[PDB]
Amino acid sequence: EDRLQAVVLTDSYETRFMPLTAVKPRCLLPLANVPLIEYTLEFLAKAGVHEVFLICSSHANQINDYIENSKWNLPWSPFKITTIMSPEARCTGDVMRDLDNRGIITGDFILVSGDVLTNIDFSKMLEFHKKMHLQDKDHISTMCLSKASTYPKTRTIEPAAFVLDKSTSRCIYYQDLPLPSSREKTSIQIDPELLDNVDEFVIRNDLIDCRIDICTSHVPLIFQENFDYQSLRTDFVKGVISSDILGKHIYAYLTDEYAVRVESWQTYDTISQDFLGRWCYPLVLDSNIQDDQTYSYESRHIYKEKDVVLAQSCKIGKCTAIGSGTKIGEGTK
Amino acid sequence: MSEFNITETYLRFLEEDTEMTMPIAAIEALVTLLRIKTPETAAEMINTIKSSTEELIKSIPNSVSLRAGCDIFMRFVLRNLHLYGDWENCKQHLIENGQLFVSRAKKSRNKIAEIGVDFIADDDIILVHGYSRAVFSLLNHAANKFIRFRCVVTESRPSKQGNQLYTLLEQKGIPVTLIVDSAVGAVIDKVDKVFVGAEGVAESGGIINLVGTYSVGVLAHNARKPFYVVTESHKFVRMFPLSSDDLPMAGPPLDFTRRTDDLEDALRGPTIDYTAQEYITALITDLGVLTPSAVSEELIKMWYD
Repeated sequence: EDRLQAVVLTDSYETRFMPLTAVKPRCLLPLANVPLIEYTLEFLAKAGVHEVFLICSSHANQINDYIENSKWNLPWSPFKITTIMSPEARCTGDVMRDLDNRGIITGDFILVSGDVLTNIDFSKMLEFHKKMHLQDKDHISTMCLSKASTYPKTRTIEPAAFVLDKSTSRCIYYQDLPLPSSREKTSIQIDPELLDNVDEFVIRNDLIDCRIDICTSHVPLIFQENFDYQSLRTDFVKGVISSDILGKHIYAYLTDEYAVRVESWQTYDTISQDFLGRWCYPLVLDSNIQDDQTYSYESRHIYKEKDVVLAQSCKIGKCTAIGSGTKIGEGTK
Repeated sequence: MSEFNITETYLRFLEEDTEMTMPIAAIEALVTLLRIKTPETAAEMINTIKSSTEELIKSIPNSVSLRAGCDIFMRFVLRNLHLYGDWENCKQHLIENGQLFVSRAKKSRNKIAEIGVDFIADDDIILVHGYSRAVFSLLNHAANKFIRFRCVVTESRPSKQGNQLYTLLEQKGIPVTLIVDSAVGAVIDKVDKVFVGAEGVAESGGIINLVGTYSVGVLAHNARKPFYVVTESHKFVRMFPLSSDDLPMAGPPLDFTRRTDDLEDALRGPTIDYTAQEYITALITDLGVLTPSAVSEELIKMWYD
């Protein structure tokens, strides 16, 4: 039951942020004035984990200088924090075979890839996982996904078809899908041979990925032999459900509220405005958590710390945020 | 050998500094009275200081701040007369207490600001009325805090005091206008907070300062804007009126006599009004922020027997 392990695997999206990201990693960039590691870390500490494993594929020294100067290498942190040094630019997946060669992980653990920002109570995700355990001895994992039903077409890089069960929400199949800029590529295929004993399924596009996968320790041993996999979902969750290994079913969870993951600036802007607005209750900005800021909250979504010098005859509109010690001037907007 | 009555001690050091006000000048004169004239007997000391307070009130009657200072001096010599040192040490003990007001009440005005800066929040248009220098002692530290606000200063007809603020905090660097005193009702719909300063606090919480603070108070109530008053702790006075009319200046507030040839006609109505306890909502002293029923208790406890 308890003694939750965990592993965060950042540093796979350096293609996305290329004018930046070559002097400090993607995971060390300030989303709202503070570098977004803790937007994962405070979440999965509220999930109640006991160890994490930061894969740092690039700029490994300016990971661990921040980590040792964090609040997590102090002897009351709810998890102990460990890193994994790395040769540069490994594809994902093979980090788990390197883990199995090292052999640390026993039990259920979080496959948090990328850098997430969410409000979901992970506690109620445990009983979905344990109901999967009790009602199936052929399980693989659970995949929590958001319900962004009011917008397709604007979750930029990969649109996906998370086709899954009606009743049990078992993930039936998966397929990558093209972009709205491309009018050309118009087909997907779901071959019905594995569709024999399902009789009820749903195929949706409105589920955004967030790469928060919690599983059992059997599936890295499953992943050990089949050494052909280089992604986490374009190859694996297709190549584990497509009648390849028999008696290994993967499940996927759907929440009802906000749970999102960084893709690019056309997602970074949207999640910055959702977090900086009150669309992310209770994981909000004015609570002054991370590096003991002094944010106050007026109406119209204004965030100001102490020692802010707002000059005369300035106007500050909706949904802004200003750090300490700044100085604006006359006539600014 | 001075006699401490009118100007042989009192009015001299009023020309030393135009920053000290009337009641602490009265406190300084009354402590330097018995700091020297202490003829080794507890009887004539109190007779001397009571005679001195009554002749000093007899000097200028229409400056009721003087009555506040000259009566809290009596409260000082009463409580320092208490603890019952058999007068053997109190000839030295009372005078070595002594100058603790001019070391205490002189530096009270920044202690006002240290608790009153956290009232004027960001972008508050402020209405002040009359040259109440404790309000400027708050506003000076407010502008030194680098907080963003705006100020509006009324006229002070006929007592001229409204022209002083616009030549006081303009050169500090605050955007400020000078409204005329009759134009309050057309602007107090827009003014966020309104400050005044008292020349006295009655036994229920009252503003006994100037010509029309009752008018700006009742405008503040029927605009439902908060009506604060910055003062300090040497401004308590026993005088508790019941009307909007205090002790007279020289006659009633409604004259109906005849101008002889060309005498002055502006100052013919009253010049010191009164505000009831309903219109004020919080007052600032050395004793913290202070609701008017708390100032009623504070002036009800140290004046009974």
